[PDB]
Amino acid sequence: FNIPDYKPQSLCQPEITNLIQYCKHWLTEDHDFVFKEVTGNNVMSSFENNEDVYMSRYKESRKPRNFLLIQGSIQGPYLPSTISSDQCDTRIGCLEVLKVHPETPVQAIAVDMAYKYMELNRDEIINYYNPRVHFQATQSVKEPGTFKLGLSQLNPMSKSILDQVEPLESINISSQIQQNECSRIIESILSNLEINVGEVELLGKFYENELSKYLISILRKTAAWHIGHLIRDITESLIAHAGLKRSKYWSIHAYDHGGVILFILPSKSLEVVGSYIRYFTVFKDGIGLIDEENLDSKVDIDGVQWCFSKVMSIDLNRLLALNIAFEKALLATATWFQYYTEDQGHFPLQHALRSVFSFHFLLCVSQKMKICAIFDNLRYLIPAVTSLYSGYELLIEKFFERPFKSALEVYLYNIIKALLISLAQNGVYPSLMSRVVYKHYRSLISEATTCFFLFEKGLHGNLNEEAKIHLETVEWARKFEAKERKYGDILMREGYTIDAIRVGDVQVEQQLFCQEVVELSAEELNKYLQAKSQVLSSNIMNKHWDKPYFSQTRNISLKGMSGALQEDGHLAASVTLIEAIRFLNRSQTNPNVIDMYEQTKQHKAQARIVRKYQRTEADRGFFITTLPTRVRLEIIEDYYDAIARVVPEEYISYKKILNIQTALEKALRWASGSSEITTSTGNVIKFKRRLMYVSADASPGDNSAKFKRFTQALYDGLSDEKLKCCVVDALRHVYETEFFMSRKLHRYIDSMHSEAVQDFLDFFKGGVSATVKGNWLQGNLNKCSSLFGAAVSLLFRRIWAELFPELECFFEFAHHDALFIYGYLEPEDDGTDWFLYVSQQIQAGNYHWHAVNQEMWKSMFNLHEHLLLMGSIKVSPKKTTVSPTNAEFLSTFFEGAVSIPFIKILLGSLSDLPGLGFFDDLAAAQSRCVKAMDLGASPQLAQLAVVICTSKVERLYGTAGMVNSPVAFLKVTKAHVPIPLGGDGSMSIMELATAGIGMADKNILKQAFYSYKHTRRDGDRYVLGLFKFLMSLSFVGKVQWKFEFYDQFSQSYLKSWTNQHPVYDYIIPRGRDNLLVYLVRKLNDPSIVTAMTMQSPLQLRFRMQAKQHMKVCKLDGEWVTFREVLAAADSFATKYNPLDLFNTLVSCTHRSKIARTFTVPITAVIGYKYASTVDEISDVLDSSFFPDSLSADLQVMKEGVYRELGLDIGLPEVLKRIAPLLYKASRVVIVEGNVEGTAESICSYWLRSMSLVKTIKV
RNA sequence: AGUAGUAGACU
Repeated sequence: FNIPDYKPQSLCQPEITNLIQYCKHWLTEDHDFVFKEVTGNNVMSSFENNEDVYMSRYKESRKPRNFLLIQGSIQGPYLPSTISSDQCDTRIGCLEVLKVHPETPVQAIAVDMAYKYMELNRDEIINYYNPRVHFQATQSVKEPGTFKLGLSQLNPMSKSILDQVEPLESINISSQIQQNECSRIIESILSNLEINVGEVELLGKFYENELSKYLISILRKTAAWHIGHLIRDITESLIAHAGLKRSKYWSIHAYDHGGVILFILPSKSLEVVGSYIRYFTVFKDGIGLIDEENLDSKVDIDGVQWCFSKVMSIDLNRLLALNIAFEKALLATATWFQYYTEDQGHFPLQHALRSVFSFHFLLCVSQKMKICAIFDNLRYLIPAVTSLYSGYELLIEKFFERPFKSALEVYLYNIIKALLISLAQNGVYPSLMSRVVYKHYRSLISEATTCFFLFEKGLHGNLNEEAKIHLETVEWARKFEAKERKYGDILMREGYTIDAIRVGDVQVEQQLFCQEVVELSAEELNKYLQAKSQVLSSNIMNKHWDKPYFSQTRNISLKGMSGALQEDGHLAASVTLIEAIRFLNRSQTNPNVIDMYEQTKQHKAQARIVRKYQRTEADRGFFITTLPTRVRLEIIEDYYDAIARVVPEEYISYKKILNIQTALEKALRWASGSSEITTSTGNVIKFKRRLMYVSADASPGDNSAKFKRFTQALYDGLSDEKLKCCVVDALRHVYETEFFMSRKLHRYIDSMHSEAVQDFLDFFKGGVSATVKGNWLQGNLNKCSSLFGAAVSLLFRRIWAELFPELECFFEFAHHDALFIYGYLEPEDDGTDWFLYVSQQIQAGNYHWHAVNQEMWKSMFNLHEHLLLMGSIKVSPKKTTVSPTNAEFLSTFFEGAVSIPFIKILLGSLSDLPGLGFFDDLAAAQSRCVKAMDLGASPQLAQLAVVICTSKVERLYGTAGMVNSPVAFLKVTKAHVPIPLGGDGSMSIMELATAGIGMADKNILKQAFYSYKHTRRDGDRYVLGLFKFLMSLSFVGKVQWKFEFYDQFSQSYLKSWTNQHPVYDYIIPRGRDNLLVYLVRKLNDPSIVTAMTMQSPLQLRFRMQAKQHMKVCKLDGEWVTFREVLAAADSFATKYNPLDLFNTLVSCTHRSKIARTFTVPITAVIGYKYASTVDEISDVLDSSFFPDSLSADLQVMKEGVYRELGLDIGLPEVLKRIAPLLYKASRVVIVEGNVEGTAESICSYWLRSMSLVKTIKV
C-alpha cells in the first residue's frame, strides 16, 4: 500500500501585513449596512408599495376559484357507516335524486346513475354488498361495490361530462371590496365548522383523564369532529374504488341516513402514475363544508334544498391526505393545547380552542399548493419583523410574487398582513388563528411551524417543478462562463491577488476567490491544529486507507447511482449495490480507495438531478453520480472528516444542540465582566459588553477550486505529503462536471419555443448533457465547505484583533446555516471622552478608526461579510436577522433556552409506514411517538398519538370485530394475544420510553411460562403453543406478508454457504469471492428487493386496500389469507404439549429547557466465536480496532452474560439468539433546566411532567 | 370541469 506521487498545488507564502493594510484602507470608505431597521411605518409602507403596483402584473379575475377538495353536510351527530346502513341509505338517496328535473350536466349524470341503480335486480343488490369470497359476478355487477352503466343509456349532457377530459388571473388584493368578500366567505365556512352539533400507568391515565376532559371532551361535540369522521368514510369508499379492476366502473354510496350521496365515475386506476379519481357529491344544505359559489347547482325537491357539487379529480397523494385529515387536525390542536398551557400557565378556554381546531381542519381539507407556499414564506416573515435589523423589504417583496386565486388565499393575505404590521409596531405576541396574546416568542413561531407541517410533501405540479430544478444550475453556469470569458481560465482556477483588487481590474464577486485569504485562513486553522498533532495523526489513520473498497457498508447500499451511457443519450439508473456487484465481476481483486481512484480517473464526473419531493415552495436538488465520482468524493470527505473532528467550531461532523448551547453559554459568560481603557493622559473610560446575534443563512455560486490551495496549506501531522497531494489531485478532477437533464424533461420539451424555453435549450446545445464548472453539487462537499467557513471566520477574528488592539472585543460562531456572535463594546457613560479617544487615534495616522466611533458592531459585520465574500461565501440579505436576544440555528429556536418543533415527528406516525406486516408497522408507528416524546412532547401527547396511530393501524389491517379480528378465533383474551398475531399492542408510553417495544410479548410468554411452572394449567399451554407456532414459521417469530445479477448463485448454494460460513452474519467479507456471494445473498433477500421494487412510498400504503382478504400471508409455502393463519394457530395451540428453550428466552429479564442525553467494537467479538477457518479469522481481525485484546474481551463478555442473566455462550444455541441484546446496549432529550444526564434524573422528569398544571413530587 | 401553472401537462 503506497500512494503514488501526484503534483502538488503551487503556493505563495502570503503576508498578513499586506491584507491588514488592505483591510485598513477598506474601512476608511463609504459602506452602507445591508439590513434595514424594523419600524412599523416601514412595514406598512412596504405592504402599500407592493400592493399598489400589484394588479398590473396579472389580469383581473371575475370570480374566486375553488379550494375545498370535498363538500358535504351533516344532519346531526354522525354515526359511522356499516354495510347495512350503506345499502339502505343508498336506496333512500337514489329515490330522492330521481325526483329531480335535470338541467346542468351534473344533474343529468346523477339522475342517470341513480336510475340504473334502481333498476338493479334482486340478486345483484346482494352481490353489490358482498365480501370478495362469496362474491360472484352477475349481469351488471362485475365487482363488489360497482355496477356497469353504459353510454347508450345516457342523456346528451352526461356525455359532455365524460368528454370534458399570458398572465394569470388573480383577485385584486389591493381592493377593499374583494378583500371583504373573500374574508366574509371564509368566515362563513369557519363559523360553520364550530357549531355544537352534540355528542354521539394508572397515574398517567388519571392525568390523561384531565387532558381528555379539557381537550377531547370539548372537541368531541363540534361539527368539525363529525364532518372529519364523515370524510374518513367517503375516502375509504374512494380508496376501495381506486384499485385496478374496480376503477373502470361506476359507483354510488350514501352516508348519514341518505343525506350525503357520493357518485364515483369511471376513471383510471391509482396504482399507476399520474391518474385521478373523479367524483361528486349530492347533499342536503345545512351544516357542513359548503362553498356556495363553487357548487354546481342547487335544486328544490319537495321543499328541501339539495346541493350538487362539482366534478372533482384527485390524485393518490391528496386522497391519503384527506383520509388522515381528522387525525392530523386533532394532533395539531393538541400540540397547540400544550404550547398554550406552557405559555399562559393554564388550560385554554373552549371558545379559542374550538376555533383553532376548525382552522386546522380547514387547512387539512384544502391541501392546495398555493397555501403551502404562503405558510412556507410566513415562517421566515415572522422572525424578520420581530428582530432589530433584517431583510424584511425583500421578504415582503417576495410575498407578492404570486397570484391569489381562491378566497382562502385572500383571507390568508389579510390575517398575515395584520399580524406582520402588528408585530413590527410593538413580551406581547398576537396569535394568528384566535384572539390570544402570548408571552414568549416561541409559542407564536411554533404555531406557524405547525400550520406549515399540515401540508403533504410533493403537492407541486410534476412537469413544472421538474423544470424549475434545472434552472438554477443552468443560470449559475451561465454566470460562471461570463466571468471565465472576461477574466480568463487561470484566474478562475487559481484566484486573484490583493494587488489586482487595488489596481482595480478585479472586484470581489461571488464565483471568485482570493489567494491570500484562502492561504491565511489555512494558517489560522493550522495554528489550531499544530497543537493536537497526535490526535490528528490518529484520526487520519482510523479512516483506513487500506481497508478494501466495497467492504464498507456505504459502498454496497440502496442509494441510487447512475450507470453507463445508454442509447437515447441519458444515463442508466441503477442502485449502488448493482454497480458494486458489477465491478467485482471483472475487478479480480477487492482494491482500496486509492487504488480504485488510480483505477477509475480517466472518466469525468457525471451527475444527474432528481427531485427531493419536499414541502417547501421551491423543490430542491439531490444529485445522483456515477461510481468514479463517488470514489473521489469518498477520498476528499474522508480526509476532511479526519481533520474536522478536532476543530470545535465546525458542526457538520459533530449531537449538535449540546455543543451549540455550550457555545451560547460561553458567549453569555463573556458579557458578565466590564472592560475599560486607560488613555494617553490617563483618563479611565468604562465600557459595557453587549451581544448581537447574526442568524446567518445561505451556494451554487461558489468556486470549488479554493479548496486546492486550502488543502495544500493544511497541517495534518503526518511524516510526509503523499496523501495530501492525492486529495489535491482528486479535487482537480471534480472541477468540471457533466450535467444530464432528466428523461422526463427531455420528453416534455419535445411535447411542444417562447423565450425562456429557448435559451434553456441553447444551454444544452441540442443534447441532453452540458458541462458545468466550479460546481458544488449539493451536499457532496459539505465537510470541506464548513471547515473553510470556520477558517475564514477565525482569520477575521485575528484581523479584527490586529486593527483595534486596544479594544478587548469578542467573537464566536457555529458553521453548520451559521450563527455569529459579536461581542461589541458600548461606551457606557454619556461623556464624550470616548469620542475624544477616537479623535486622538484618528488624527495620529489611524484613519481606520473612522468606522468604530458609532454603532461599531455594524463594522464588525461589514468586514466579516467582506472577508467571507473574498472566500466566495455570500451572506444572504433576505433571510438573515440581527437581534440582541433571539436566534435560530438548524431548525431550533434559541433564546439564550432551546425549543424543538417535534410536530413533524408526530405527523409522520400516521403517514408513511414501511408496509412489512402488522408487527413491523405497529412497531414503527409507536417508535415515532416515543421519539417525539424525546424531543418535547409531554407524556399525554405521546400517549394520545400512540392511541391514534395504533387505532389507525388496526383498522388499516382489520384486526379490530372486523375482517381479521383475532378474538373471534382464539381462546386467549385480547390481552393475552401476542402482537404478530394481530393482538392488542399492549400499548403505553411510560414503558416504551423506558423499556423497549418488544417487552410486553416477553411478559405474555413469561406469564404463561411461570403459571405453567407452578400449575401446568391449560390456557397457558395454549399461549406457549401460539408462541411455538410463531417460532416455527423480535424475540419470537413473525408472520411474513407480501435486479440484473439476481441469480448467479442458486438458492441451495446460498443456503449451503450460509451454513459453511455463519461468521458472516456479523461481518462483511474482505475477500472477493465471499463478497460476491454475500452480495448476491443480499439481493435475493426479498425484504431488500421489496425495498427496491416499491420505491414510491404511497403505493405500498395504498395497496393496504388489497392486502386485506387477498392471499397475503405466508403459511406452509402457500400465500393464504390472514384468517387461515389464525385457524392454523388455534389448531396447533390446542394440539401442543411440551420449557428450557423458553427459559433461555425469558431469562433476558413552567421553566425554560435545555438538552441532555439519556443512556441505558462488539460485532467483531461476536464474530470471533464463529471464526473457524483462517480467512474468516483474518476478516474478524480486520473488522476489529485492537485485534489482540479480542480473545480476552470475548471471555470478558462471556462471564458478563453470566453476570446478570445466567446463561452460557459456550452452548451454541444461546449466542445466536441474544445478539440483539448486545447490539442494543444515547437518545438526546429536550428536558427542563433542572435535569442531569443520568437516566434516573430524566426518568423522574418524565414522571413529574404527567400533570401539565399541577405539581408532582416523587 | 378538477389538479396544476405567470413553462405549452394529465384524467
